[PDB]
Amino acid sequence: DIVLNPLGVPSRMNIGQILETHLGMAAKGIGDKINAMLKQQQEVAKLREF
Amino acid sequence: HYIGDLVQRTEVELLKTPNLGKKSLTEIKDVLASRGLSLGMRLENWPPAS
Amino acid sequence: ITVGPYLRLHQCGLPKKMALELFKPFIYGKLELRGLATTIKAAKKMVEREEAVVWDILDEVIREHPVLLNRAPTLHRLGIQAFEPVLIEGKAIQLHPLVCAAYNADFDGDQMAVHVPLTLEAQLEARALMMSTNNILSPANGEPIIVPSQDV
Amino acid sequence: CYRILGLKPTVIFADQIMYTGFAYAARSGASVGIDDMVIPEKKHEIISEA
Amino acid sequence: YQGETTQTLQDYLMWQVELTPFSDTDRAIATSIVDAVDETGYLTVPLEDILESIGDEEIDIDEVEAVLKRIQRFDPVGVAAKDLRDCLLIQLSQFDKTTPW
Amino acid sequence: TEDDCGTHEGIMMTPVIEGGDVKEPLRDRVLGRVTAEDVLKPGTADILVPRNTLLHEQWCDLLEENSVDAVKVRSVVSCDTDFGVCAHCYGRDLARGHIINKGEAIGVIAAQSIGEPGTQLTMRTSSIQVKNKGSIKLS
Amino acid sequence: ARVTVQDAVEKIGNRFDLVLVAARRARQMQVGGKDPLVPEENDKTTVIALREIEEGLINNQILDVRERQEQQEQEAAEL
Amino acid sequence: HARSTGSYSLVTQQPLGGKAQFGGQRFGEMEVWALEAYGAAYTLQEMLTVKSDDVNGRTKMYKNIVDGNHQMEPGMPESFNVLLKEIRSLGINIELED
Amino acid sequence: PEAPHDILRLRGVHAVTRYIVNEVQDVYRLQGVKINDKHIEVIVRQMLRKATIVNAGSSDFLEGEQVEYSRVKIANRELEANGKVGATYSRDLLGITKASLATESFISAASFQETTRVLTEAAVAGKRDELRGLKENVIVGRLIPAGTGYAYHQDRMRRRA
Amino acid sequence: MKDLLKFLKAQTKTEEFDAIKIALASPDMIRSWSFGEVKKPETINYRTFKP
Amino acid sequence: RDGQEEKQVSFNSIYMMADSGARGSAAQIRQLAGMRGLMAKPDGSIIETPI
DNA sequence: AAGAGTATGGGTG
Ligand SMILES: [Mg+2]
Ligand SMILES: [Zn+2]
Repeated sequence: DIVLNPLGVPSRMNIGQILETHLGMAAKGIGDKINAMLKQQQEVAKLREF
Repeated sequence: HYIGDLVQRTEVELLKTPNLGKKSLTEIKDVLASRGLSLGMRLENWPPAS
Repeated sequence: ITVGPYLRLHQCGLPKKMALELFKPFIYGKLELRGLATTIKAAKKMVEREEAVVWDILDEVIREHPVLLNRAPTLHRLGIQAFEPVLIEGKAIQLHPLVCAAYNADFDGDQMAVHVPLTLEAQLEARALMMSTNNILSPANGEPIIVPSQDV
Repeated sequence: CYRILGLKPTVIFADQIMYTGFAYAARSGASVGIDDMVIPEKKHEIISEA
Repeated sequence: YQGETTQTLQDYLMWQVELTPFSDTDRAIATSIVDAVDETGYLTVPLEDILESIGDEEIDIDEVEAVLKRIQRFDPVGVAAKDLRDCLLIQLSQFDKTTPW
Repeated sequence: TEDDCGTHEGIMMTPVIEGGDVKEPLRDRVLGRVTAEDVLKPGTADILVPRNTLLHEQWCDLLEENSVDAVKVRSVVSCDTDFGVCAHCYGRDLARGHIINKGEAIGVIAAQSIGEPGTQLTMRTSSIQVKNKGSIKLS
Repeated sequence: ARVTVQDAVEKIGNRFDLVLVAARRARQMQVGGKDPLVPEENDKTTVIALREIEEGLINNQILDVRERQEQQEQEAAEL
Repeated sequence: HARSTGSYSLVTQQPLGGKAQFGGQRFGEMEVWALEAYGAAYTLQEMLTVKSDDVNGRTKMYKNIVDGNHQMEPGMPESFNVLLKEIRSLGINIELED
Repeated sequence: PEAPHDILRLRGVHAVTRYIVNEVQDVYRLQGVKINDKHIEVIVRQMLRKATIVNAGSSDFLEGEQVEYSRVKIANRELEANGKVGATYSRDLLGITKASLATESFISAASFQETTRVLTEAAVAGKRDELRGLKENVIVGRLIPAGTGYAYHQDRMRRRA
Repeated sequence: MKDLLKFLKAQTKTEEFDAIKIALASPDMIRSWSFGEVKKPETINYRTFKP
Repeated sequence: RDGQEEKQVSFNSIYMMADSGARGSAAQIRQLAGMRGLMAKPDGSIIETPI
């Protein structure tokens, strides 16, 4: 969706955005797993286990 | 022969033309003013390619 | 101001909504000159309606006519420079990347002002004295001021 | 270039330099990640000695 | 404190007079005519008063008539009319002949 | 407001050296200025650069090839022109590269040049050891 | 002219004098009814004047000579 | 925001300020210094008289631009006359000479 | 530390110029700022504008009055051609704030100084402003005597005499 | 002025000057400046809305 | 090319940005990947325990 | 009887 310049990170020393980007990637991955499990109707037991 | 030819001519040129007094020039100005026109207008690319 | 990466050093990007208001009497004269309008009120109404021919007229009247871009605070004479406009869509001014260092400008909220020279002397002064293609060296020390930076 | 050849070639050269730099910076794919900030392995030993 | 300038009917009329190809005599006549226009758009004096106010005897009444006819086609149409009939006829003369009635 | 006042005065430019570190070479202090005296070769009395020469890159290269030490140049302080200065006491126009023209508002340029970098300055708060091999002079 | 004016500056020798001469020639072309000495290619009068100056066809002395010759011709025709 | 012409102050006869008033941009002292450092005298004079407070110059410039004749006829700014009147109101005789 | 006034009085103009230039460049080099030495020199030249007469000589100057250096040098070079003797003097060093307060134009002074004091003193003295500077011509909307306007001021000057 | 053309041409003239003079003003100079004497502190009638 | 091992200049993104002069300096990289160091009290005196 | 030092007021930001 967005393209940001990596040249603005090192001199500003605001490293929180990189960690936030990584953690948001991980959260979206978990959400994608759940969505794929929901699309193909699976048992409630597998959903609650994951 | 056309209004575009007439409006490009100035008052001085009409006055210097033979057989044209001040009364006829005033009449021409009056009839042009009746249609919202005047003497002394400038046009580019005339005659209009016809 | 936004960044124009495609521009040449002597060019700037001007919105046409601004340019229509800035060059209004020039457009009136050009409309009256080629027979589209017979009186001043006809040209005024035609420009108010923003018909399709007024855009051709505007593109014809700004072809070679410099404009002055200025950013505040003006610390040295490089804070005002002359550029040739290119009509663009939108509402933001596009700036050449190589002049920003002279303006001390960045694209995170900065605004710029634009002025139009009127007389022939002003236009020739803008072309011969204030054009960015003439302001290559620094008047303070004689070094180049259009050096590349960052991404380049 | 300015001292040897003059003004106009310098302007053309500057424009070409900007174009080429932008193009190849885009092509490189340079990015910033958390693993780029490499910590030396002797930092804790130096701190302990101090 | 200070206010701002406002454009009246006479200011608009003089702005249109400025950008009209008049001669010096015609421009002076137009200035007098616009001076003799009230806020409803009607002429308040006869053309004899304007001719006397011009101040020279080389000018006839038909030149004043021509200048008045040119002015009456300014915006708004029908301004500087002598009377109601003149204003109505001036407004009608700007309509196309395809009008039904 | 003038081209040449005809003066022969000037100031002596030498490299700025503190201790053993060279803070400023000569070429960075005489580039674009006009010599107020004939430049002589260190070893002889032969003239190297004549009087009233605008020192551009070629002349500076010639100076640094022959190891010229100090150069006398014209300055606006010792200018004979009243109500203004002359072109030769000022020298090169830094923004253009050639000599200055008549009718230039150099005072405004100087004030702007000094004041523009003023935003980068902070407002709020035993033995001589030689390094190279060379002759020793005592003054 | 369209990008840089270095050649015209070298021809005239001064930027201010160049601006003055170019303005005089441009006003001659725009309002005086004169025809350009170079083939105009969708150019404004200022750029045409600059191109004429950089080609060596226009300077202050030439303009003065032309003006004096035109005045002499007008006064001869008046007689 | 942009402006060609518009309304002016009653006293100073200069363009108003602000987008809501359809005003113009301010050309301050530092911009004047920049123009002086360039040596662009005609641009500065045009900015000082026919664009701000030369009442007859504004109209003449507009008419000339519409006619296709890019030439100005500069006059005296009105703010200078206001200053002269204000200084005279203090009991001091200040006048233009010759 | 040595005061610049004593350097000017004992060593001369060149030494104090070198001292001021070197000090300013030392302050600016700590931040890595490149400024040519010309501009500091023109500022110093504007600082060294006055001169104090030490002997009246054949001129009409007083015993110890302080006046413009250009006037003194013009008078001395005029007298020296007539076989007379000029007046000796000593250069003076002032700050920029005090140097700018010695301008000979009350319009220019009132533009940026204390308006009331300047106007009162000018009205008492009955002064007359010739409109020779940039700011004075900016106030009245004329061409500045610099750049493209410079020639315009020359012809006028040669149409007055 | 009788001729309206010259009358209109005469009200758009620019005064010529080359110097500015400043001095003190005598009572006679102040009286020569004025067109009349103000005697009342009222400004607007507020009934006819006239001065 | 022969299967040996050599040492060359790094292609690390932060090092490439700093070495080319595009963005950043040595002190900022030290703050990013090494200790931040000693700080100062508002008066100006150094705090004996660094970050 | 002058001359150096201190307190007060004006101006600037
Ligand atoms: Mg910003
Ligand atoms: Zn000199």
